[PDB]
Amino acid sequence: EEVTEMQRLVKGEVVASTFDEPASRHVQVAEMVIEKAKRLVEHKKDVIILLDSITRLARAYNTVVPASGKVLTGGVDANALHRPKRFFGAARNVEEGGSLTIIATALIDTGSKMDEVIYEEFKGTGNMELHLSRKIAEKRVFPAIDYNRSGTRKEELLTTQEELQKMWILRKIIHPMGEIDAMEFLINKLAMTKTNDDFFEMMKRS
Amino acid sequence: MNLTELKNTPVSELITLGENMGLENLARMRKQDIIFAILKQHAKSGEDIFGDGVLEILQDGFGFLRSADSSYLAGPDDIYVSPSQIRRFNLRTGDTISGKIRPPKEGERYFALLKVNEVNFDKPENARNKILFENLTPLHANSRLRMERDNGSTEDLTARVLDLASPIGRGQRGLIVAPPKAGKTMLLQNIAQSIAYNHPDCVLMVLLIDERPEEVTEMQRLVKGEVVASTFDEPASRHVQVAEMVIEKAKRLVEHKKDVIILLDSITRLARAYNTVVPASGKVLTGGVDANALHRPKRFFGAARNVEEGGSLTIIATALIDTGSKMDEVIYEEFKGTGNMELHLSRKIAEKRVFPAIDYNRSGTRKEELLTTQEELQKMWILRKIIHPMGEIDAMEFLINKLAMTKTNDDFFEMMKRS
Amino acid sequence: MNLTELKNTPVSELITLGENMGLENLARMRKQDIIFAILKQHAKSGEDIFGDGVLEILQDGFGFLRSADSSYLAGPDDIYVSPSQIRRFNLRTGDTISGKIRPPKEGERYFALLKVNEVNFDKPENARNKILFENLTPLHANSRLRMERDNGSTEDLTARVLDLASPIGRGQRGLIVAPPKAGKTMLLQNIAQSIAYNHPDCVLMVLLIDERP
Ligand SMILES: Nc1ncnc2c1ncn2[C@@H]1O[C@H](COP(=O)(O)OP(=O)(O)O)[C@@H](O)[C@H]1O
Ligand SMILES: Nc1ncnc2c1ncn2[C@@H]1O[C@H](COP(=O)(O)OP(=O)(O)O)[C@@H](O)[C@H]1O
Ligand SMILES: [Mg+2]
Ligand SMILES: [Mg+2]
Repeated sequence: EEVTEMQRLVKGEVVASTFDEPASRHVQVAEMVIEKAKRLVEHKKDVIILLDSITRLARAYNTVVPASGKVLTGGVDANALHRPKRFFGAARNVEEGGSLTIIATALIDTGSKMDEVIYEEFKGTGNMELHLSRKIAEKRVFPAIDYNRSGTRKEELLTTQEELQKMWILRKIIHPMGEIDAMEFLINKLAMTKTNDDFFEMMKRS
Repeated sequence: MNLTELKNTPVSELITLGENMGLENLARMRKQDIIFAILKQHAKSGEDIFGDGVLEILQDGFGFLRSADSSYLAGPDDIYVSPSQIRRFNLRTGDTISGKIRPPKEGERYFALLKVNEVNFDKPENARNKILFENLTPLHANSRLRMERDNGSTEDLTARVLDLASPIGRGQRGLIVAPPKAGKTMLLQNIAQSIAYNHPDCVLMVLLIDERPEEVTEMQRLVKGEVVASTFDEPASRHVQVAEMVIEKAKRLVEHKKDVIILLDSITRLARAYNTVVPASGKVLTGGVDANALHRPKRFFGAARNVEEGGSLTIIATALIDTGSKMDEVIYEEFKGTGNMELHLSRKIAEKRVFPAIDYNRSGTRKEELLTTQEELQKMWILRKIIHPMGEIDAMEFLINKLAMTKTNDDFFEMMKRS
Repeated sequence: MNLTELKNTPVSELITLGENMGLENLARMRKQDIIFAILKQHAKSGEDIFGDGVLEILQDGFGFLRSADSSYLAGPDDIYVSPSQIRRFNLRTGDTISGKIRPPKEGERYFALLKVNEVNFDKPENARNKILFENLTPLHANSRLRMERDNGSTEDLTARVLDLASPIGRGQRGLIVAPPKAGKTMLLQNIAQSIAYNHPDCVLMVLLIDERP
């Protein structure tokens, strides 16, 4: 059911693998997408991949890849995680032309030992971090985003000089307060502002 | 239909009103819950519901419309206003907002304001252009508030003595100093009656801090104006909240060229609440009162002034002395020369069963030339010339017999010149 | 254009001035905030903005230009001066600085001083060579400050009595001893009027501590 709504909503081609399909199918789909994405990049074209989820993808690679004699914590082989890292690490900005953007979701606090060890290997491998808080979600306040923990690296290039420094003062007043009420503070402030630009000038007012 | 009259109606009428609307089990609930239940049942009928209250902006951003009937106490019937209304309608704390309200939808427990059609008893558009109270230039009192009542019986001469002791005008910042059980509670009652009778136009507000529940009821039944109070059982955080609400409301009325009189009781008790709520800053003075703790009451007390542009704010407070507490006397030291009017009551006069127990020699007012006329002012000077030599205990007794035989203070003046 | 006259203008004129410039919701704000809002809107127009104030060097190193209108109270409209200006222009606390100011760039909430063209009502170069007050040799008062006013009415003889009681001269360090409610408040008023009238050249400063509004 999740696949059908994604196809009907996303304005682009969507591929998926149901749970009933074997593990060898999940790796095949992942390999096909990344290879197709790389070819488009070679033609000076921008391709964006919304991977979901990196934790589940590593499970498929662990099952299909035979054991090499070395077993880490949780039963994940070291060589097993090599393939997802290469797939995930393919995202880059090409100087010659084009780009490849990969966004993946990592599952934590799922109650499985195998899931948390995978997240450890993918901790500092991404230049952008977006952490969602469970306790914020249960408060029925959305989006449940941990503003203090979430962030991006080397954001000077993305934003302008004025816009970048406007975010710094915003983080200066969100850091002291708790993360549970930090999102609630932004929700009401963004509700009364039509655009983010109007939100910036409102913060400077007080 | 309107929330204003529902609170004024007694509980017995509310029970009868609720029963015919289909409600049950209302007698055992609080009055605030009855109002909420009645409004909820009437809300689903379809008829529009109005409301009124005093805005209280919280630190989060959203405010509430407290009611003076409940002494500005938070309750289920309080009207909730989103920050959007504060944006479109520039409003501050203490503003009076009256307008239509909507029933609370599921997921909220407070009524919401639909539209605003009356701000501070004025059109909302005009209220946005009112000058802030701080920007107003203070001035000395000019017009005197007469304290002598023609209908007043000769049994109580307190009103007449106040005129001879220390006249009061609009914007005055007088302070009352009196030991416990010196008759200060009913001293303000005589002032409240005189202000209500002689000057019905002036807005009279009575503020009571840590007062007994029985004292509150008699003040409301006697004072011809809205009276707010906080009982001793209520926490310290409630006492400061009531004081902040009154002063903010008073300032807004001043901005509309309106005269408001506040009878604070008592400044000593008010400073106790501020000392408790304000965290210690590392510096402790004598008696355990922090220096920053007393900053807030001084700003509240010092707000009394006469506005050159228009309107006035008169604050009269009672200071407790000789109460046996070290913390009480140090507070009075900070408020010694901060008032332009001094009214000292003597304990030894009170125990002699002679009232009003006013120390004429110590009591007085500063810059009384503007309040009184040229003839009246100099008539008081000769009176003080013959009261100063005699003792303060017999000074009041001298005035009591002299004022008893004179119908009005004017007749008393000519009698003194006779001898 | 210049911050000096904006503070002198009443609040009513400031509201009218702000409205025609496109500002809204100014009546409910403080006078200091109105000045900052008016300057900010005028700053982005492009016209140069001047300023004046009294330097207050903090312990950190940077100072501010307080205004006598606000009784030297810290406010959003105070002009911020970096320690570099104190280096190039040797300045101390209490110096009067008047010059062009720049709009505050984002990340700062205070106006900054562009250039200095008047220090202590004098050229900045000449102010650097002034001898320090401590190095000056004190002396007894020589020239007497007359207290009797010809225009003064006979109703108030306070000015005349002061001449007979104790004459005052330039550099005098007199002290007044008086119990409360002895008429000391208006006693200084007679002195202030006499000094302003008889000696308009002398700079008169009145300092009040813990006084009623
Ligand atoms: N003007 C007055 N005339 C007659 N009695 C007075 C007067 N003022 C005070 N009293 C006496 O004072 C008593 C009440 O004092 P109270 O106001 O409670 O003092 P406090 O407020 O300091 O406790 C009453 O019993 C009353 O007899
Ligand atoms: N030169 C004077 N002529 C007439 N009245 C005076 C004079 N000096 C003082 N007073 C009287 O003193 C009173 C004000 O005293 P004030 O200056 O407030 O004393 P303090 O400053 O010690 O409180 C006024 O009511 C005024 O009548
Ligand atoms: Mg009492
Ligand atoms: Mg004085």
